[PDB]
Amino acid sequence: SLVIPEKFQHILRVLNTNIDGRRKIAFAITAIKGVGRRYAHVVLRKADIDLTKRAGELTEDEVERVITIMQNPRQYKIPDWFLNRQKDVKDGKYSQVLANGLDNKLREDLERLKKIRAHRGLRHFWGLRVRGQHTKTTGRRGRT
Amino acid sequence: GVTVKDVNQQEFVRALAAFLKKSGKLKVPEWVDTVKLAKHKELAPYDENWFYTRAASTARHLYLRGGAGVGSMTKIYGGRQRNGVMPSHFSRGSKSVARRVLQALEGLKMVEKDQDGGRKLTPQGQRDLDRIAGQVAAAKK
Amino acid sequence: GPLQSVQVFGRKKTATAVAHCKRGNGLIKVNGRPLEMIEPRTLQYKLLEPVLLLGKERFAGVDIRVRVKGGGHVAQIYAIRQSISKALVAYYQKYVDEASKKEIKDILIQYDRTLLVADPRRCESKKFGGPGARARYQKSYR
Amino acid sequence: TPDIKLFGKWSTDDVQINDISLQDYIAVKEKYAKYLPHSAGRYAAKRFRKAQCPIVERLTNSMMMHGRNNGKKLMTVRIVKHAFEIIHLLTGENPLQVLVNAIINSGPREDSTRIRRQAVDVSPLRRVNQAIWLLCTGAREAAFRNIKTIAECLADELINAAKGSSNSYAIKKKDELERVAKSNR
Amino acid sequence: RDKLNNLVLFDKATYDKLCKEVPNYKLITPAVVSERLKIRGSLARAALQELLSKGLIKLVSKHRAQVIYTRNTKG
Amino acid sequence: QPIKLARVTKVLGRTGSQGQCTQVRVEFMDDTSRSIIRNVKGPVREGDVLTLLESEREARRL
Amino acid sequence: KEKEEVGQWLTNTIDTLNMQVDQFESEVESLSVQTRKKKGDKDKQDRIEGLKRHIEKHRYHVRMLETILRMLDNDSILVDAIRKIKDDVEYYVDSSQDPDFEENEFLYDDLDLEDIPQ
RNA sequence: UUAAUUCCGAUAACGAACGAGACUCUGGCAUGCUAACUAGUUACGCGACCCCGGUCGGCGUAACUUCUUAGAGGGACAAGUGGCGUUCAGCCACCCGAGAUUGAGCAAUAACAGGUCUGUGAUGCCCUUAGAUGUCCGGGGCUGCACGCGCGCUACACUGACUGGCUCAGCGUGUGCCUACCCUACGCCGGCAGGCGCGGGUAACCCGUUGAACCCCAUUCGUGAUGGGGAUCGGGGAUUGCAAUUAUUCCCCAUGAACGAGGAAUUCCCAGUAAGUGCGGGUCAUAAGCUUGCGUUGAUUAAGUCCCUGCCCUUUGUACACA
Ligand SMILES: [Mg+2]
Ligand SMILES: [Mg+2]
Ligand SMILES: [Mg+2]
Ligand SMILES: [Mg+2]
Ligand SMILES: [Mg+2]
Ligand SMILES: [Mg+2]
Ligand SMILES: [Mg+2]
Repeated sequence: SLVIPEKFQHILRVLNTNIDGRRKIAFAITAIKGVGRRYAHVVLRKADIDLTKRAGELTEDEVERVITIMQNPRQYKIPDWFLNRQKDVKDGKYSQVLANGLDNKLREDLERLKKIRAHRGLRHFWGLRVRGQHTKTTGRRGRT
Repeated sequence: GVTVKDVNQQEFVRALAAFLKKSGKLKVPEWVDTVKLAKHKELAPYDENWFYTRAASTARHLYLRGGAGVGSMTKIYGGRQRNGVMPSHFSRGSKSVARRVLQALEGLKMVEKDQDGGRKLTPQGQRDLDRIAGQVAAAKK
Repeated sequence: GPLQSVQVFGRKKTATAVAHCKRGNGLIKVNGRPLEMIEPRTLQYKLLEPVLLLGKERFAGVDIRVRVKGGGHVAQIYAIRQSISKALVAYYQKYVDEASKKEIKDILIQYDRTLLVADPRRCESKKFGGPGARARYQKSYR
Repeated sequence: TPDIKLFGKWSTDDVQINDISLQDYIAVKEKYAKYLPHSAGRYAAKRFRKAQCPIVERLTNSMMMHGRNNGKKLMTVRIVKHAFEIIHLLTGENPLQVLVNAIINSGPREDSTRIRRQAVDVSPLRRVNQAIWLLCTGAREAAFRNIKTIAECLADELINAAKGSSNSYAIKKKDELERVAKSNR
Repeated sequence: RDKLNNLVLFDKATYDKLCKEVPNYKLITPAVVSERLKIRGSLARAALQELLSKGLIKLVSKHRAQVIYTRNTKG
Repeated sequence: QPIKLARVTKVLGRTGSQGQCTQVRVEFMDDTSRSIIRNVKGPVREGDVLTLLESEREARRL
Repeated sequence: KEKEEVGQWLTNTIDTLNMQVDQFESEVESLSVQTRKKKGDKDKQDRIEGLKRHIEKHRYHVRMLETILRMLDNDSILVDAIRKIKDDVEYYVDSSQDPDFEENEFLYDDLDLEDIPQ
């Protein structure tokens, strides 16, 4: 399969994001902000896809199989502790949160922390370190 | 003529996993395609059949040093925990994959539970590993 | 039948190796494994230096079973090689003619002196004020 | 063979030191034949004992540099082992001999010091030291941030120094060093 | 600033280049094969595997960091 | 201009600002009666052969 | 900048003559296989001799290009002379494999490079 | 002349005292001694596997102390040889050999407005002493953040990263007068941190043959801020704690910043040294980016000088003497 056949695509378009076709698929679908180096491997093992195959080398019949497992992992036997959003503060729903949904959920966590005037929300507003860090000496680029 | 000791262990593990494949009863778990087998890792084991090689390694280590339990296996399959911004340390393997390799390898009668605990190799398990040593020794000719 | 064992030790560092050389056939093996598979294998000919310098017919009448404890892989290999080269040495003082022993010394020492006498270099103690044995911490001014 | 000692797979004979200024400072021949470039050591106990050190032991000793590679003589023995096979394949001739030729061709014969500078000539020992050092860091900055291996860079750098091709860092720093020694004598 | 576009699979304009000249190289390594043919090192290793299986090149030594091949022995 | 070869017959002392050079008497290997003085950089013991790229440049004493 | 560009071009030429030496050596290799398996390939031995002519002159050209690069980094030989001979050396690299070959004998006699020993 | 106010020698000095040296510990060496069921080795018997032999930290007892332990001794003295030397004090090289310069500890006189009243029921004086500067409880701060500096850790990758396999240490510490808090084998549930059960160990006895990391062998990568790097940040899960929010710590997923080897300048170091690499101890309810030890792998260069910064001695000059 080292010959370049038909159906090679240099840039893929899943979850309204690009994919480098040069990469192995197990690191190529990490380009979706929401899917990382290891959630890529668990999705590409729940579907029978050989990991030495490249993103451009894949055909259309299996890229939809990849992103449907991305969209709903609990329907495809992925356990609950891979997910970046379980026990949500609004619907209590276990899900994996993806490309623009990740910015949406991060922003709603931020503003839901802002509205109650929590300390972490106020430090996120002012731009300081929110996890209790010593801001006296380091972090010289978030400030000035 | 040949033992497990007097043959190179590198291909010996790689061929004994194939013997455990040909047995066809090695009892892989349900999460074997999803997990990381140690704390000091960040990526899943790339081999689809890493459980068979791990069982081969465990059988070989039980041959070479018996009386070994789950804490001993996590001591054997330990590595450097890269703590990121902090320096690296020593971390162990996964107790569940260790105990399920042992429970599989006593599900098919190749290891045995020692009195008070620990795992020892059965005599026919020694025979199995020694014939796998014989096959990889005939592979040197 | 005279039992003709000799049991010697050899060192490089905290690793020490005991070679058990007795009357038999041409067997040489360390920790139960033969000498051609002891890790790391880039020092395979380092392990084989007593064998390849002294040939095989000197090894023909004796078998040697070596255990080694302590240290690490390179110090392990040097203690093993030490133990072999002085195991044939202490067998051939004891059981055969002394002049075969003398010409074996004429092979081993004039190749390398660390086959039969260990180097006395051991780890020097770390002292206070520094990260190690001789080095010290960074001195800061102003 | 009991008489001749192969350096793994290279004979230590058929290597002729074309210079006599480095003939008693390049240890290759007739008592210094060893199987490996890994010995125990005690070569820095006295002042001139590193002359007794065989030149491939010194080549592996000077190749373990830049901090992350300190204590890795087994790895540098393996790099030099692969580099010698690449050299023998590229030239059809003895890697030990073109290593000796690279030493002789790269060793800078005169230097400049401060007694505004003043020119001096070099020790045979310092000439061999500077030769090995320039060859090793020519391999190092050939292999840094690059796809090709340190074994390949050491191999082609030794071959380029054995011909004086001015593509080797050792030659193109030797000639400038002798040039600035020429400038202030 | 600087960037290389290394081929990740051979196209037909490079496959003939490989299978024509590369078995005639005195030094054959995936590194130098990448440097001549502007390909990746992984693609070069996958190339030299089938070239060794078809016997157009000859393995001399292998390591996990350095594998070297050459031309066919004459005989 | 031929380059010449010369054997050290004597080491005289360390010279330089930091004492980094040796000052040796060299006897040429063409004429065994021609011995001049050169300052030499590096560890030089007596009995050793040096390649002089300039050979008639005599070195100042100590 | 100009000296660096010219020396870089000389490095590319020693690379391409190394490659073409490898090509002619491998054709010598395979025709030598054929002659040793079946003696009687006199035409193949003659082709080996013609390829050996090509290898010999490519080696000579490598040695003079190496002399040029040495003397150029030592700043002794002038870049105007190297630009005087760059067109003819390019012509050699382009036309060495052709039967129609009109080579300059005076490539390095224009600079007295064969006159000066190594 | 020496590392030395170390000696020879000279001598208005003679005889001495401290420091130096000697000294104690530590390292290296003993197949000679003492001895070993809390250390073993070798034999022999039995068991297991293979094809008479091989392996076995599988089980057991007749010798022995090589390996181990730690005691008594021995050992090395510039002793031997050849030069250099007032043929002195001594220096260089070499033989023989484990060692021909192992590393520390202790460390004189005189001092310094050096630090410590926040080590003390060591302590003078002063302040305060019931609306307390005593003491206790609750909460907060010592972590606060435009900037500057110091000690450090991680890195900027292919001499690498990831993933499998293989294979080796040495110091230790461990169930507590108060005092609760130990080290853990092993069985089972759990991806994981963890949890639920029975056991050993007050320790050469159990953890433990401390299966440590680096290194070594095999995969995937491919010069791309990339699978380098892992900061920042979001969601969830466990442990300790009376209580964790300004996230105690640990995990899981996701986010994937600067950083392409660092200006002027500047630190430490020469043989098991630097450097890499992990493991102990202290701190510790939870606990190492620190420190103190330990090993493991193991060099480049140097056997020199007074150029720089300082130190010692003599002579010399001085308007300096809190110099
Ligand atoms: Mg004061
Ligand atoms: Mg504070
Ligand atoms: Mg990245
Ligand atoms: Mg990373
Ligand atoms: Mg300084
Ligand atoms: Mg502290
Ligand atoms: Mg005056």
